[PDB]
Amino acid sequence: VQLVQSGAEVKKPGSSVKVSCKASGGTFSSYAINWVRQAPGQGPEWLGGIIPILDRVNYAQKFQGRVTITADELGGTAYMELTSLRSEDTAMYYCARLADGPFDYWGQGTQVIVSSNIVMTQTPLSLSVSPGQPASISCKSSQSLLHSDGQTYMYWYLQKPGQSPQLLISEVSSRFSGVPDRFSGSGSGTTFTLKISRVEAEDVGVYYCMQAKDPYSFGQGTKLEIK
Amino acid sequence: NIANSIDILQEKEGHLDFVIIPHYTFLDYYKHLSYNSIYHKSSTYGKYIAVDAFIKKINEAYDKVKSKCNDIKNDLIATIKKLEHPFKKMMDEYNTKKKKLIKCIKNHENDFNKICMDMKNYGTNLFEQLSCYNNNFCNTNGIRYHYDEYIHKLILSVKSKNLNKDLSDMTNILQQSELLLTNLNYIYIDTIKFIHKEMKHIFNRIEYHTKIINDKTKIIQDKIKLNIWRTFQKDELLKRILDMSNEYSLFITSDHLRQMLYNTFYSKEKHLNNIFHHLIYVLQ
Repeated sequence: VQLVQSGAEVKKPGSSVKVSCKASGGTFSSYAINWVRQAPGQGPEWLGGIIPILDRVNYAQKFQGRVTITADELGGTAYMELTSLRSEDTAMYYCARLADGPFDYWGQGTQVIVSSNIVMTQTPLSLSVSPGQPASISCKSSQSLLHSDGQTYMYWYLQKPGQSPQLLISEVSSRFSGVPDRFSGSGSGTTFTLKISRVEAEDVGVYYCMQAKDPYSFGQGTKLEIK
Repeated sequence: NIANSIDILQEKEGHLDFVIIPHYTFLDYYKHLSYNSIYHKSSTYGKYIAVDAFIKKINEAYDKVKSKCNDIKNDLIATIKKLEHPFKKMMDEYNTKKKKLIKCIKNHENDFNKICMDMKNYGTNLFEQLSCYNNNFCNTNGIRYHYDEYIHKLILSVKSKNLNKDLSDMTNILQQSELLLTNLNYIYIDTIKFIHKEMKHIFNRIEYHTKIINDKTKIIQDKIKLNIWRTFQKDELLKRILDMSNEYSLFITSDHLRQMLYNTFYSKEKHLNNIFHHLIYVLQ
């Protein structure tokens, strides 16, 4: 499936914005759609999510009262309404089917310009390497990502320039399909590491760690650039 | 007794197929059981290539046993074609050729049972290999992947149709044939009587399968909501995988048969309308 969002907006402070998310196939079957925003100087921020088949919504505590997430009953369209807009709300807003086994996909993003329990600490903030040089990125969580089910809900995303974030590694070390063997994940509990044995030009972008132990929170980001 | 649970399909003129309903349900059950068991963990998800290839191999083996009844099946088609294109000898001929097809199916029952048991042993082995890291917190991700992939679109398809209105349209067609037959006071009357009798039996099987579809569509919709985005104890997860596999198999069997019978009904209705045309316009 592919997710298609509504167009760019410029809003005044105090107004509302409603963003749509359409599934190409016409349904969200039995899975979840989550809303994630990204402000100019910050890492991704989870707003909330919906499981349309259950009519179950989950909101981030800092957005409760201001965010309303809804879904079309038989139309395959999800919505996110953010009210009482402030200049802090200027961000790229995305809908996504987040890190669900072999399924991870995102909308193209909706530019909105206004005219957490588990904290993720990413290190370093930026990395400058020549092609072929190895690269390492660390992530530390304020609480353990190990769940009673035996899974450690640690994820690594790469956002290439002019693109939506893409899943690289699931549950600490599983490479996503199409991800080259140069990427590898390791760690347990609260400390995790992403390694690139040799950097290539196509690796350029911002890497983000995402935790799903208490869905969802992200690291601030590691900008990787060449030379 | 599989002799009382066989549906006969004639989707196009000159064609005949049969479905031993308990075997269709049984093979479908172990297909859903196989996928639920492998989709449960990411380390076993990749076994879908081997499951698809095993199921394909089981279907070809089942069709190879069905092909043993082909001469008898083709002999019955020739009698139906003679009885529909214009009598006691022919009606006797039809009854004993249909009995011969059921006998042929019955004669190869262990051959079908051997193939059904291969599918059961395969589905059961994967089901027994299902494991949880903590048997108190078993994830239900496999139930969701299998439902999204094989079931969800059939539920949507069913909900987009008015199967009850289809039944109503079919009763209207049957009533019009009864009206035409009643006021006809010949060999054409005997073929109109035979075709109307086939259509009424086909309709009764459509109504039977439609009741199962309407029932299982509501049950699948309610049960999926209780078995997803949750964890279960291992024994509870296993019981709910068998429960869903059962619900899906009963739904898919009836859905597939109702569509095949719907096609059979309108193929015979098209032929009956041509007989009505030749009798009214080209004859009297």
